[PDB]
Order: sequence, then structure tokens, then C-alpha cells
Amino acid sequence: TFGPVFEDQPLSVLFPEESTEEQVLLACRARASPPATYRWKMNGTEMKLEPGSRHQLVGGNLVIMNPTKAQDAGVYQCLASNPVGTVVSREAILRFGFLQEFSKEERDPVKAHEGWGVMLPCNPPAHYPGLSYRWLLNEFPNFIPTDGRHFVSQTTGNLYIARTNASDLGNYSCLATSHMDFSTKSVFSKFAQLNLAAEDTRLFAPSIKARFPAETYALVGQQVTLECFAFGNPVPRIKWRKVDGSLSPQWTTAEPTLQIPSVSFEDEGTYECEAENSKGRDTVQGRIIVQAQPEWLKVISDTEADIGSNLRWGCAAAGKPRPTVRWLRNGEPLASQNRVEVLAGDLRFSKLSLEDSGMYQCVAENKHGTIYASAELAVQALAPDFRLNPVRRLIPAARGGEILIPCQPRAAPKAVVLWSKGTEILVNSSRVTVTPDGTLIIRNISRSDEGKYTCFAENFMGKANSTGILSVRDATKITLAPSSADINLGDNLTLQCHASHDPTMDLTFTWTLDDFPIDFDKPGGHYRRTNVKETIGDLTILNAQLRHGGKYTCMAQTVVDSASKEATVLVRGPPGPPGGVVVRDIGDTTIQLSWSRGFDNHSPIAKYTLQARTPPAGKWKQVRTNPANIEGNAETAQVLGLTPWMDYEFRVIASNILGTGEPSGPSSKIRTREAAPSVAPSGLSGGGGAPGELIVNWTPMSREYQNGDGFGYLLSFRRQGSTHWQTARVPGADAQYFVYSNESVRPYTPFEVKIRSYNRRGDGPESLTALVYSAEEEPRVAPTKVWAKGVSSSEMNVTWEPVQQDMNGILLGYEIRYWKAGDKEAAADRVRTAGLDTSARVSGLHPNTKYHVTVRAYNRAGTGPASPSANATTMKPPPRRPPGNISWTFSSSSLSIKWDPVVPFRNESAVTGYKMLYQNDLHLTPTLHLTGKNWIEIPVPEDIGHALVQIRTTGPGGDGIPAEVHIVRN
Amino acid sequence: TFGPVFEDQPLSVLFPEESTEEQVLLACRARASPPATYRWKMNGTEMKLEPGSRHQLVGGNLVIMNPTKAQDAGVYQCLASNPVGTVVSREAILRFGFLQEFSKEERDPVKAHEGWGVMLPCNPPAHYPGLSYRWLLNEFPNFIPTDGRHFVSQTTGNLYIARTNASDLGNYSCLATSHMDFSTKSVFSKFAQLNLAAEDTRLFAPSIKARFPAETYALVGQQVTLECFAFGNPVPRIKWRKVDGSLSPQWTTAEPTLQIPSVSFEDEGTYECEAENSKGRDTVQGRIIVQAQPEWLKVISDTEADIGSNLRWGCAAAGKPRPTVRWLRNGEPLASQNRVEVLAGDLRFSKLSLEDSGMYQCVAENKHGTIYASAELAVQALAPDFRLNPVRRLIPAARGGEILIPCQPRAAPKAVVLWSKGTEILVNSSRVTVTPDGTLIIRNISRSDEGKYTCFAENFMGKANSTGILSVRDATKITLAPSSADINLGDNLTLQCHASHDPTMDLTFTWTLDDFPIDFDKPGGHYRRTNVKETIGDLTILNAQLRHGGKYTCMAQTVVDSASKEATVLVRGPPGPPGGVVVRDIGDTTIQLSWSRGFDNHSPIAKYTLQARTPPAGKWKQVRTNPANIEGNAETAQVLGLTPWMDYEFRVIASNILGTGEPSGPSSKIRTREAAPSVAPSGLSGGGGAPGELIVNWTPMSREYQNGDGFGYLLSFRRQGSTHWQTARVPGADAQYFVYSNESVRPYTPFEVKIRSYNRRGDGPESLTALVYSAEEEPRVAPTKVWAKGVSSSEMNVTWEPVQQDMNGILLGYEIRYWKAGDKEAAADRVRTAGLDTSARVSGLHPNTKYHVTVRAYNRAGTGPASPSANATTMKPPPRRPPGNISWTFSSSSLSIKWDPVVPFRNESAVTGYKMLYQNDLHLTPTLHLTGKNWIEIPVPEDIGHALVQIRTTGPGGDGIPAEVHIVRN
Ligand SMILES: *[C@@H]1O[C@H](CO)[C@@H](O[C@@H]2O[C@H](CO)[C@@H](O)[C@H](O)[C@H]2NC(C)=O)[C@H](O)[C@H]1NC(C)=O
Ligand SMILES: *[C@@H]1O[C@H](CO)[C@@H](O[C@@H]2O[C@H](CO)[C@@H](O)[C@H](O)[C@H]2NC(C)=O)[C@H](O)[C@H]1NC(C)=O
Ligand SMILES: *[C@@H]1O[C@H](CO)[C@@H](O[C@@H]2O[C@H](CO)[C@@H](O)[C@H](O)[C@H]2NC(C)=O)[C@H](O)[C@H]1NC(C)=O
Ligand SMILES: *[C@@H]1O[C@H](CO)[C@@H](O)[C@H](O)[C@H]1NC(C)=O
Repeated sequence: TFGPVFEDQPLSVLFPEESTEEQVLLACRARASPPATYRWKMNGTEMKLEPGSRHQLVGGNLVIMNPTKAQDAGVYQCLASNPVGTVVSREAILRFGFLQEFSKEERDPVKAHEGWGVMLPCNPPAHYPGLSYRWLLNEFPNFIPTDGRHFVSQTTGNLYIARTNASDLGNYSCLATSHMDFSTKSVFSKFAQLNLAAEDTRLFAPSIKARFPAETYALVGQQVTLECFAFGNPVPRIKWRKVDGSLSPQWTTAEPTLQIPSVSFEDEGTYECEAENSKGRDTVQGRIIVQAQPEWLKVISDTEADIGSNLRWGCAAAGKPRPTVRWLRNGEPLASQNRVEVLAGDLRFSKLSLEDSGMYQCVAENKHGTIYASAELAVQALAPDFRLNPVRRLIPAARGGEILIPCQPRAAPKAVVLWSKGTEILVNSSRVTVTPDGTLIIRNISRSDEGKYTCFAENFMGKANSTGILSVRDATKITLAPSSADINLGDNLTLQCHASHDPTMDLTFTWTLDDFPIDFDKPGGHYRRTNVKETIGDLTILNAQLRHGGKYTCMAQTVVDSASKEATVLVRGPPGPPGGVVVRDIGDTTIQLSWSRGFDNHSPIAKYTLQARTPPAGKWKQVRTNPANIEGNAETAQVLGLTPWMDYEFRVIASNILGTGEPSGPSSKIRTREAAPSVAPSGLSGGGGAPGELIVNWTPMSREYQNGDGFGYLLSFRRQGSTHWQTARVPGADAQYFVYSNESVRPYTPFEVKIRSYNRRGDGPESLTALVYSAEEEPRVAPTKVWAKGVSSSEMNVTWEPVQQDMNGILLGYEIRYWKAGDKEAAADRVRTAGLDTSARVSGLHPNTKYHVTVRAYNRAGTGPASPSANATTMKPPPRRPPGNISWTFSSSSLSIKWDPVVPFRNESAVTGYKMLYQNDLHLTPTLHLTGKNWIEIPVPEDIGHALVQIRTTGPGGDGIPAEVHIVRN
Repeated sequence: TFGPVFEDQPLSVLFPEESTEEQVLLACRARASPPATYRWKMNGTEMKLEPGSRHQLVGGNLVIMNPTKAQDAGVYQCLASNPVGTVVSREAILRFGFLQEFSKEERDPVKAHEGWGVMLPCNPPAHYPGLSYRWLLNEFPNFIPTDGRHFVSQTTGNLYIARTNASDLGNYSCLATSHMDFSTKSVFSKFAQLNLAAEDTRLFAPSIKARFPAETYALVGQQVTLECFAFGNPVPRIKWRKVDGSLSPQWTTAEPTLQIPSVSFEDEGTYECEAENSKGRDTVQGRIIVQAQPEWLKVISDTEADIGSNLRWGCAAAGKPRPTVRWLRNGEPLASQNRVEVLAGDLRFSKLSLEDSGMYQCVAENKHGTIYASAELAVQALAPDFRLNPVRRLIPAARGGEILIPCQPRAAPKAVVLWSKGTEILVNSSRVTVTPDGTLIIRNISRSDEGKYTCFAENFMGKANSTGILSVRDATKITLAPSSADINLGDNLTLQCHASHDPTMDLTFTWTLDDFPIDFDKPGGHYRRTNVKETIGDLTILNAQLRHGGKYTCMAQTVVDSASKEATVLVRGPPGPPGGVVVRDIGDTTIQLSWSRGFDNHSPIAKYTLQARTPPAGKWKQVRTNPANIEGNAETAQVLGLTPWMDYEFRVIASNILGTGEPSGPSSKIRTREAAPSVAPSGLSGGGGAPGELIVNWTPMSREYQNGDGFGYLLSFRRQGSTHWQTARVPGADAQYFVYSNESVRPYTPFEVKIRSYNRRGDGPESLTALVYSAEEEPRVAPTKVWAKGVSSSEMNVTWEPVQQDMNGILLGYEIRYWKAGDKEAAADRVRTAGLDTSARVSGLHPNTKYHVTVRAYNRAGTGPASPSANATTMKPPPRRPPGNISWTFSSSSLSIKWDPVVPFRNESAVTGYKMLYQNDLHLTPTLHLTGKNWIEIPVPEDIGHALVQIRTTGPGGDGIPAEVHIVRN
């Protein structure tokens, strides 16, 4: 069974006077089981719906035959009643559409001045709803024309004419037109005669007589038309504006009837109409305040509740002005009662009972409407039933421990729990406690307390019992707790956790660190197990680091019971990271660094070491401070020893006795702000290069040697003994040379050079001061008295005089150019001497060839001109014939080889000696022997069977073509 | 309907051979609806329970008529079947009690040596259960005697004599005695002849032949009897002990059958029997392992579950050895399947179906028993019903926001949710999201989504729908967020929170600080509200202190939505308390303090001040520290300027720009370690006191000035010009005097004194060095030539000579003792002089009285002896008579009074002058005038009409009694 919820509710109807329908159907039907009897209210009094009267109840719907205004106007309200409860439908305000005949008094004629406006009232009769107005210039259907001169009001119905003349006279009357659901009716008014006085020929101010009202209250969605009609001479314009904002541009008109099609909450504000002509102005202000019909936000639903519970029914509604939410119970109003609290808002039941069952209604209300929301409260009384939440049937307990056994059945209301051990009914005492929600508490469990525990349940509906079996075991306790420990990094540490338990059961050890479980199977695994038995749970931390410090909880558990002990391990006293490296006090080579502190678990910080780099070019090398060991309580120390014009990043390392710690993040890229150079140019050399010019050369210097901005070289050069110093000022790094030449500077001139650097703010220090000379030129003095003589077939000797010193500088050597007989100078071979010698030897020549020799002189700059020539002829070639009649005699340790001397031909040279290569069986390499005559002796030992003898000639002709003689000993 | 759960279960029966009952009755009945069919199993296969056979099913209970060993001995098991499921009862091991007849083989006679022990076997037959053995020395009922020589075994039953002789011979026989449930049977064995050899007359070792076994496996509650019987000459003692502990003393016997009535788990261990006599010893070892039947811990219950859900039934048991928990479904074994997972432990269903409904049994098993636990799984297929968790019937939304509409009915299985906007069905797109669990997600909601949303639900069971109204409202947003702020203590601060919302609803502001709600109504309230409108919700913190800083969260809420912004306020950068102040480096006046850091939020710590007290005597004053302001990075400064011996507690104060901070907890009660005094005793004085003795008096000198331990005073005293110094050494502070007197020291002797202090380790500094004298004594020289003369009636003058200097010291004055004529020295009046005068005046005397005058001399010590006496007589009294014949004459400004002179009597003195007092009308006080004759002139002005004149006499006799004259002018 359920209470009545509506499917259709009664609507407000507009019944016309000229209706073709004799009945009014106010529809109401609510679904129900059993189907409801339906009562109707009229103005708070109940309608006696007798059969055969004019107010019949046809199917629930109220049918009213032939209504008139003094009998059936009012408010109507459907009440659906079953014996669950009574609900109230929303109110149907039955309004009568009627149009009365016009006012039959003899109205006065209207007198006004010509040239002004005129004011004729309509005086409309009593009506519903709001009429539409036009007037009549004559009989029907001759209306007033619609223009900018005649203005018809839809609020008061009067026609407003701005300026009148004598063509506007006519048969003036009012007219009304109403459009309704079943009929259309219009009715003519009384005759109005208008008379005009003499003409006031002036130009004057506008006078707005049609006033749009001061607080126009609109609902959301109502069409609102404001009116601002003006008198005056001449014709005024009408402007509409918004004072506190701007008009929305979907309906902006320059018309005296401003029409909004749908008024919403953004159109609320202060409005202004302005009339203005050529001679005056008039301003009229007003307001539109937008209100709302109530709509629901949070309503109530059909809740199933137990007897005795706390039920809070919140119910809220939104609308403008904000709705007084009130409550109905079963068609009657519900105030605050003995168990019922209404805060005009939530409905809070203190203790529920079975007389609170019924249809309750949330009603919201303001002056624009009244809305309703129904719910059923079904208060239920139940038997206790243990099929959803019973007592635990087969129960563990420990010896010396605690047991929480609840007995909470699905009972409405809260059942009387009387515990029993078998047949013995348990009473509260010093050991056994029956808490009156149902929970039995037994302290100090032994083996006399095991048994068959039955929880009884009782309310007025019925009874049930649920029976649990208590078994007493041994208690799991830790016999050897893990103690606190203090280690280092890299140490191994076990934590002892033995346990003792009942030997029927099983015992697992779970170790938790800071209430997170231990992952034994991590890659790079640290935690491992030692000494496996059943009841030994020793975790051994292997290669302990900083994340293994914290609280340890060895939980020995069975499936029924758990016991835990506490251990606290602290691993390293960490030389940790400092944070926020702040660079202060920026100087030339002096810079201030400040940092944060580290950590002090085992030990406080012993020292701070300081590091720097030039990023990204340079790396981390240790820089110097004063004091040279930074003391460990100092968060700031100042650092020296810097080389400027590089960017820098600074980090700091904390240290302890447990190892030098990992460093911090470096600081910001701080800029050096120098004012001085201090590094001299190195690698200074001078002299040489171009002839006649002073060229000084030196090394390039990179970024660590230059110091600062505006870098270049100051090379200072002057003549030895001169009183004038010349200074070169060239910027850049690539200019590693300077050339000075002048018309008064000759070759071999001594100069004094030194070099320093410069920057934007100073001059550099001095280099090595040395005396250099200007470079020499190529010579012009030829060699004299060149005489040549051949000494062999491939060598000749060329001699020349030691010549005088040239004007172009320093002579260093001589150059020999030579070519054959009949050849030229362009195919010559050029052989230079190693020094200033008066003679040299031309070697590598052909035999019997005449040569032409020219001697030139050279130095470092170039080669001078040629000498007068000399001629020489090489010696004859050696003879290609072998020596004849070769004989040999052996001995016990020697071999003597004799031969005839060589007689040459006419084109061959003489032989003054012989050379011989000798190879035997015991050696793989030949040996050289020399002689001056035609016989020789060589040692041959007794193991040699045969030998290889090659005989060639030597002398002034050169080495000849050798023979090859094979000598067998036996 | 429900499956079968058992009420009675089949017990294992022991059916004897001599039973009076022709049947066995293994009972099995389970409660059911529809009622269960009971099948039976025997040796792993089913019993064909035909009617009319020997295996009848009477009511579910199996009745077997006339059982024998080869036909019906086995394992019986009841199966209760309904079409919910099938359960299996636990096994009834039907074992038979039987006693077979004895061995009919011709057994051999037992032969051993006399003087030894002998073992006669029983050879017991096949039997069940465990027999009780007694024996036969003769025919029945002549048994063996029970003593400490015949030993009765229960495991093997053989005969054990410790020492035999020839009186133990006879026709030996075994016997057995079994006690059963329905019968008692005892049968007789074969005859045994005992023959013995010649006697081995020796004393030898014990020999335990009857050995208690190597692992005796006991259950919990079984009675265990071990056996240790020994041979030997003489008869040995039998001791039982536990090897790994001690025996429990409730059953300790010095008997060869160790008897435990109930073996529990504390008897598990190794056991030891020791046989020992006068000539040898024997030891044997064994063990008792206590095992257990399985009992349950966590079982399974009757669970209704939805189709398609995940279900985990855990099931665990306790017992030794630990039970292989396996599963039965419907009387058949249940392995791991496609949806059913068995881990031999918990049972996991992946996806349920309707074919998984049935009775499931959980079976625990070892070698000591098998236990069962039944449960029902009822897989429910349900229609979707929205009567318990519907769709929200009236849904509010924000424009531009977000809504989640869940559709989760009570449906088995998970229903198909297909949302609709009325009749238009909803497809997933980029704006509307229909999730497969049922939640409809609409982002960026405008007023085209306002509608009548219907959730649909579909499975194979049925169709249901629930319908919700979506209304589209404007979003609550914050137009002016609260910004972060930086203040001081004592500054006022307003956090702006303007909101914007639709005008139908109401807008409340909840301000939460660090997710705790702000209490405006605290005593000493700081948070107040400013500038009240509807949508303006700014909070103003007034007198803001240090707990008002943190995360502020302004939450504008309606009842349908919320909007929150964050503001962070920092209030003061505190000079907080430093914690754990540590005193190091304990010296004399130098002491080292180290403390912790504070806070640096606004500003860091500018300075540290150090204060101290001496508790409970001294208070908090600022002590001096080098350096004179402690810098803000310094946690350690050295503090000086202390006064020693005293206990101290040192407190530290941090300070900054924002005020002098709250001071810390002070340190420990630290004690300095001084060894030097530096304060001389002040206020030094000498002289006076006792006569003839040198007494030095000075100020007692308190414990803030005394410095070190072992305190006392060194007073150094010597004679002026003496070469010997005397030094006093008195400890204690109350001795403020020292007396030196000697036989060679006379009065008026000069002395030189100075004082210093001492302690345990040194001497104090010098005081003021002054020359004092020894104190004088009382004199002995009398005054000489005392002469007296009266000068008036009340005065006389006593003169004496200036006497010489006494031997007792210094004279300072004189003392006059005087009494009347006839009186004595004991009632005399004593008048002392103020110095060394030669004359003094005794005044205050009576007229006409003779006096006796004695003059003594005095000083500071005492008064010396008397002089020779002198006598003097005072003169006559003044006359008491008034002056007669008083006449007066007035003038313009004066009054002259004349009188006769006074003629005295013979006992009265003469009158040489007059004194008078005058009082008039204009003055309230009298005025005194003097005259030397018998007339006087007084000034009387003209306004005085009455005068008061009193006239008395004066002279050498004294002032007389006045008269009283009243003078009237007119
Ligand atoms: C029920 O209530 C309505 C409203 O109070 C009554 O209607 C009014 O009747 C008088 C006289 O006929 C009119 O002047 C009012 O203008 C009516 N007001 C409205 C809002 O219609 C009605 O008469 C009451 N019914 C009865 C039977 O008295
Ligand atoms: C056993 O102990 C409980 C707890 O001490 C008792 O419960 C209290 O009963 C009174 C009266 O109903 C309540 O006002 C208390 O609040 C209860 N205490 C708690 C903690 O719930 C209980 O009454 C005792 N049983 C008997 C039979 O006396
Ligand atoms: C509407 O959106 C949801 C969420 O994106 C879609 O649900 C997913 O469907 C597939 C196929 O069943 C699942 O594998 C995913 O896990 C689902 N996502 C989530 C978050 O649960 C849904 O299919 C979409 N609707 C339609 C009609 O396409
Ligand atoms: C214990 O620690 C040391 C140092 O870390 C290590 O060398 C050693 O191998 C560790 N012991 C074991 C058993 O791993």
C-alpha cells in the first residue's frame, strides 16, 4: 500500500461571460492503492459534493454546472485521501473573465488651450484580464490614426495627443478590446466632446503626463511595456536608457512604448525616459524589479524508517521574495510538537512511533505562488531476524585477552539483549560486561569461559536467538621485542622478533615501516631474512641507507590475533644538501656566499668545502676562502682567489665523520664586475719576417688570461737611444702582430720592445724586456773570383772569395746554381751552403760532363745576384771490364786471392784500389774488406765448403761494376 | 527454501562381539524445506538402501541388522539432498570390539640364569580396543602379586622381574581384560613353565628391556602411560625427568609407570628414564609429540550474492599437523574451474552465475580427524527497482558548470543504462557522456539542457525507469577573490570576498582556516564582520596575532553549489622560544651558553639578550656578555660578569624589528666552581664594650658577598710598634666579634687592626686599616674639695676640683648623687653631667630642705667611688598672699595698674619683682609682660571693655601663687 501522489493537479481557468461551455472541469487524479476518496475545498471550507447538486464529483474531477460571479468565484483545492494519508493539491484560482458595460454618467466636456496638449480620460470599466485599447474618431470602425501625434496608453487607456489644432476635432469616444479563450468582445463608450480655447502661441517645455510607475514588479517571462508620452510645442523625441548599465540591444527602440518580450533577472534596474525638444527637456525615472515564482531545489522522498530513529527531512526552495517553507501533515498544518520539530526548514523527528505514519507535505509560499511536495513516511516495526547480521557462529578468543562480541539484529525498535552461556543467564559483574546496545565484553579469558553463547533478542514484535561457540586459544605475544638501534651507512643490522603462539595455529610475521609494508623483492634489494624457523621473524637490513630509518613494527599475526612491538632505527647523521645558495656583495675578486644548514642526527657538521666552475666551459675544482677550514656553525663565508671575467656557479658541501656528503644545487650565474688587469703577455719574440720591417710576434691568450672588457695589446717600441716612445693601441684577440716601417728606419736597426695589455679600466703589467733588431733584406753583392776544379768523376770543388758586408744587412750563406754544358739557368739544380764557408763541394754528378757554375749569396729574406761564371770538367768513368786470370790458394785458416791489374781503355779512368764483398756458408750477410794492391787475405774457417766473392774497383774514378766469383774449397 | 544444515551427525560406534543389541543406529537428520533425502556411503561407494534388506533407512537413520566383520565394518557417511544442494556428514568409523582366543601353538619354556631377571612373553591376540593386562601365577583367580619386583606392562604385556629366586616358580599364564560398552570379557592363555639355570652370584648393571617408545604421538586429552622396567642385581631405582625442562608436579611419581591424566601442549618434549643401583647405571631417551584434532577458526556462512559479483569465502582451521583445507560442492569435490578458484584456502568466484547456487562444504583434514562446515550460496537474479536508490528526482545545475547524474538501481546483474531527454535518446558526443556504470555527464550546461531526464534500465529480468527534472540556474562564482596579505601583530586586516549569484537563492559564506571552521563567538574575539549586504562577505581580523596565519578559504555557498578561493596570510615573523638551552664549560666566573635558533618569516633575529636569576632568591636582571650585542646568526656566546657560589638558570630572548620576544624555558640549576674571594668585610669599627679588652665590631656579611666554601674571617691584630702579628681564624658568619685580652695588655693601649676573609682556597682582600684603642675601665679616683651653695629655693650649685688622670683610663664626666636630710644613699636621685665640667647645678628641688651631696666620677665602663660629703640648704618658699590695694587708671590707649608691695612672713622669702599675664576680649590667649617694680603699663585699645589680669611674684624665692583681677573699663 502507498499514499497518494498526483499525476494531474488542478489548473487555473479563465471562464468567459459569453461561454459556450456550461461546465468547469478542474482535473485531479492521484495514483493510489487502495484508490482514494477525493474532497474539494473552496476558500478554506469543504465542498459538500452531494449527488444531484450543481457541484458533482465525477471520477475525482470536480464539475461545476453553470457558474456565476457571486456563487463560484474563489480558490479550489483537491484533497486525495486513502488511509495512508491525505495530500493537498495546488490551488486553482478560478478567475472570471467578464466585460461590463460602460459608465453611463454624463461626462464633462474637455476644455484646454489650443497649441497645447489635450487630456481626455477613457474611464474604463471593471474587467479581467488586461484590456487592449484603441479609440474612435467617428463611429465604428473609424478609429484614431496610429502615428507620432496620437499615443494610446495600454495601462490607463487614455489617448495622449501632444499638440492639437482644428483638424483634430471629431466624434471622440473610448473603446476596449479583449481577447479571451472562448469569446471576443468589444463595447463602445460614452460620447466625449472636446472644446478648445484661444491659441497660446508659444514654444515651451515638454510635460510628460504618462508616467511609467515607480516600482514595476515583473515575473520572469512577463511581457513588460512602459509608457512615456509627452506634451509640448515643438514635437519632442523620446529616448529610453538604463541608469545603472546599458540596454540590451535585441529590443532597443526609439519609440514611446518600450517593449521587452521576455523580462529576466539581468533586466532588473533603474530606467529613465527623456523627452527633449528645441526649447526644453524633461526627465522621468523609474524601476523594474524582477521577481520569481517559486521552484523547488531539494524535496523530500518516500523514506522507509524504523521506529525510534532520527529522521531529518531537509526541504528547500528558491524564489524571489524568498519563500517561507512550511509543513503539512495529512492535510492539516504541522507545528513543533513533542516528537516533531519544524524550524520552517528541516523536519527533525526526535523519536519515531507508529502514529507518525502518513503523508507529509513540504509547502513553499510567497506572494507570487504556492508550490507543494509530497512524501510518505512509512514507520516500520520489525521482528528481530539474524539472517543479515548475526552473531559470529564459531569464535576465537585468546587467553588473557579481550573479546568484542556484538549482537545487532535487524530489529525495529532496539531489542532487549540478554546474553546467556548455555542456560546460565549472564549478569554484569567485575569480569563480564553486557553493554545495552548488545555487545558482550569479557575480560581475562580462561578455559572455564568457553561454551555455547546464545544472544537473546526481544521487542514487542517477536523474539530470536543466535548462538556462537567460544573457543579459547593461547595468546600470540612477542617474547623478544625489537630494540632501538643506532648504525651507520653501509652497516648490516638485524632486528630480533621472536613470538610464541598456540601450536595448532600458524604464525606469519609482517614488518611495516612507517605504516607502509616492506617490499622484500625490490631491484637493488636491501631487506633479507635470517635464521628461518616457524616463530622467528628477524629482518636483517643489508647495506642500510638513509631511507631505512624510521619506525619499525614487527606484527606477528595468526588469522585470529595480532601483537606488535616497536623499534626505532636512525641510520646516518647526514651531511645533507644545503638549500638556496644566495650570492651577495659583488666585487672585483671578492664575493660573499650564504647558504642554509644541513642535518644533525648523529653528529653536527664538521666543515664546509666550497666549489666553483665557469659554465659550461670549466669544471668543479675547489676554491679558497679565509678561514681555510670553514667552521660548521657558519651559514656564510666569504671566498677569494678568483680569476675574473668569467661567469660562475657556486655550490657548497657539508661534511661529517660518516663520509663527505653529496653536494647541493649550484647558485645563479653571477657576473664579475672587475676594474683591473694583472696578467702580462707571454711568449714574446721579435725579428724576422718581412724585410726591412719590425715585426713583433706573440702567443694568443684565451679567456682565462685576458681579464675584462675592451681587451687589446699595448706594444711599446722605440729605437735604442731614442727619446720618443711609440705606442700601438689595437683591440681584439686575433691581432698577434704589429708591423712598423718608416723611411728613416734602415735594416739592421736595434729596437727596444715591451708589451702590456689594456682593458676598459687600466693597463696591464710588463712582459720580458728584450732588445730586438730589424729584419735584413736580400743581398746585392755578388761573389768574386770563382774558381772550380774537378776532384773525381762525380765531385768538384767550387771556391770563392769572402766578400764584404752588404748595405742590406747580414749575409748568412751561399747558393750554388749549376747546369750542364749547353744548358740554361732555368733547369739548374740549386745547392745551398749551411754557413759562411769559402768553399763547397758539388756532388751527385755524371762522369765526363762539363758544368757551368754560378755562385749566389743568400740570407733569410732572399737570394742575391749571380757571380761571373766558372767552368769545370768531371773525370772519366770507371772500367766495366772484370779483372782477369783470378787464382786462389787455400790454407788451414785463410784464403789468398790474387788477380791481374785492370788495364783500362781510352774512355775509362785508372784503378788505384779494390773493394770486395765476401759471403760464406756460415753467414747470411756479406762482409766488406778493403785492399790497396792486387792481392788480399781473408779468414776462412774449416767448416766452410764454398764461398761467394765479388770483386769491384775503387779510386778517383769511382766504384766500378763488380764481378762474381764462386770458389769451391774441395 | 533452504539447503540442509545438520542437527545430528553420525557418531562412531564400538559394537562388541558379545552385544545384546542386534542393530547399529547411525543417526543423521538435517533440517530442510523441502525435506531432505538421506543417502549413505560405505567404503567410497553408495549403499543400495532397498526396503526389506539388511540395510534399511528408517527415517533417514541407517539401521543395519546383525553386523559382522567381513560384511559391515567400514566408514559410513550421510548425504542429505534437497534440490537446493547436497551436504555430506562427517564419517562414522564403525569399528568392532572383539577378543579372539589365544595362541594354541606349543610355546617354548623360558630359560635364563638364576640371580638375573627373566622375560616371559604373553603373545597377545588380535583385539580392539587397547587391553588391560593382568596375569596368572596359578589358576583363576590367583594372580601375580603387585610390588616393586613384578612389573606390569600395558603396551607389550610381557613379564618383567628385577631379581628372581626359586620361590617365584609356578604354572605361569597370561590373561587379558577388556571393558566395553555392553560386555566384559576375560579369557585365559596357555601354560608357561619357568626353568632356571645355575646361579650367577654377581652384582651387576641394570638393563632396561621395557622401553618407552621413540616418538609417542599423543592427542590433546589422551591419557599416556610410559613404561621403564629394569633387570639387575640389586633392584634398581627408576627416575623420570624432562630433558629440556622440568616435570609438572601434579603427577610426579617415583614409579616405573609415569602417568599423565590429560596430555596438553606443555608436555611436548623429550623424556628420560634412568635406572640406577649400587653397582651401575642405565639411561634411555624418548619423546612425546602432542598432536591435535582439527577445530575451526573462521568458517563460511549462508551468503546471498548478486549474479556477476566477486565473492571471497575464507575458511581456515587449527590443528596439529596443519590441515589441508579442501572444498566440496554438492557432495562432489571442487577443484579450480573456469569461474571457481580454489587455492586450498579461500574460495574465489570471478563471475557468478545461476548454476553456482548450491551447498558448499569446507573440509579440513589431517591424520587425526576430518571436520566439515556447510554454507549456502544463493545467487539471486533480480529485477531493477528504484525504491531504494533512485535517480535524483529534482536535479539542480550551474550554468557553465558540471553535473553527474548516477543511475544505480538494485539490479542483478549490472543493467544497461540508456539515458533520454524525454523521448530524444542520448548518444555520447563531445558534450554529453553516458558512462557504462550509469553516470550521465553534461559539461557546459546552458538552458537548452533544462528538461525531463529519464534513466532507463534493462536486463533479462525486467524494465524500470526513474525520472529526474534538471533545472538550470546561474553559477555561484567569486567576483573579487581574497588576495594574500602581509601584516604585523596588532594590525587590522580585511579579506574581501564578493560573490555573484542568481537572486532566487540564498548565499551564505563559510570561512575556513586550514580546513577548520572559524569560531566568531570565542571569548576574546578577533574575527568580526564588516559592510553587511547579501553578497558581500568580507572577514575582518581585529588585533591579529600569530594563530591567525595560514590558508584562508572563503566559501560562498548556496544549497546547490559552492565556490572557494585561497588567501595566504603571514602575520608576524616571530622571535620565538629557542628550545633546549645547554650550559657548557663550567669555570669560576666564566660560563658558556649554547641554544637553538628561532624563526625568520618576516624578518630574522636581530639580537640576543641574556638574563639570569638565583632561584628562588634572585630575579630576572640582564647580565653582561662579550660581545656587547649578540649577533643574530650566533647560537653561542660566552657570558661573563657573574658573582660566584650561587645556583643559576639562564634564559635567552630573541629579538627583531617587530618587538622583544617571548623568553624561553631556562636551563638546569647549574653550579659554578670558584676558588677565590674578592670582597673585604665592610663597616669596620673598634673600641668600647667590655673594660680592658679589645673588641672589634663590624657588619655580618651575607651569602651573595661571601664567595667560596669554608668561609670565615681573618682578623689581624697587633700592638702599635710590635713585631709580632696575631691572626684569628674563626669559621662561620654569625661570629661578629673577637675578644683579645692578656696579662701584659693594660687599658688605653693602642692597637693596629685590619680584617680579611678566607675560604677553602685563599684569603680575602684588605679592609680599612685603622688604629683603635683598648677600652677603659671604671675609675677609682674620688672628687676632692666638694663645696656647695644654694642659689635659690629649688637650685644649688655643687663645685669640685679637677682631679688627676686615673690608672684605669679616661675620665669623661661626673655623677651627682643627692638625698635629703636624714635619708640614705639607696633612695638617692642620680644626675650625671654632659662632660668634664668643674661645676654642675642640681635642680628640681623643694624649698627649705637640707640636702647631702656626694659626687662620683664616671665613664663608658662604670661609675667610681664617692667623695667626702657636702651639705647645703635651699631657701624659703615664695609668699602665698596676694598683693593688696590694687588700683587702676585708664587712658586713651593704655592702662596702668598699681599695687602695694608684699610683706612676707617669717617662713616666706622676699619679693624682688613681678610677672603678670594679661588677657582681653579681643584675644583668646594670654600675653606675658615683665616688670621690676610695683607698677606696669599695658596697651589697651578702645574696643576692649573687659580685661583679665593675673599678678604673681618672682625673684630668688621662685614664682608664687597668682591672684586674679577682673577689670571693667566702663
Ligand atoms: C472566495 O474568495 C474570493 C477571494 O477572496 C471571493 O472573491 C471576491 O468577491 C468579491 C465580491 O463578489 C469581489 O469584489 C472580489 O473582487 C473577489 N475577489 C477575487 C480575487 O475574486 C469569493 O467571493 C469567495 N467566495 C464566496 C462564496 O464568498
Ligand atoms: C553492564 O555495564 C554497562 C556499562 O558499564 C552498563 O551500561 C550502562 O547503563 C546505564 C543505564 O542504562 C546507561 O546510562 C549507561 O550509559 C551504560 N553505559 C555504557 C558504557 O553504555 C550496564 O547497565 C551493566 N549491566 C547491568 C545489568 O547493570
Ligand atoms: C561514452 O563515454 C564512455 C567513457 O569515455 C565510454 O565508456 C568506455 O567504453 C569502453 C568499451 O566498453 C570501455 O573499454 C571503457 O573503459 C569505457 N570508459 C570508461 C571511462 O569507463 C562509452 O562507451 C561512450 N559511449 C558510447 C555510446 O560510445
Ligand atoms: C656486512 O657489512 C660489510 C660492510 O658494509 C660488508 O662488507 C659485509 O659483506 C656485510 N656482511 C654480509 C654477510 O653481507
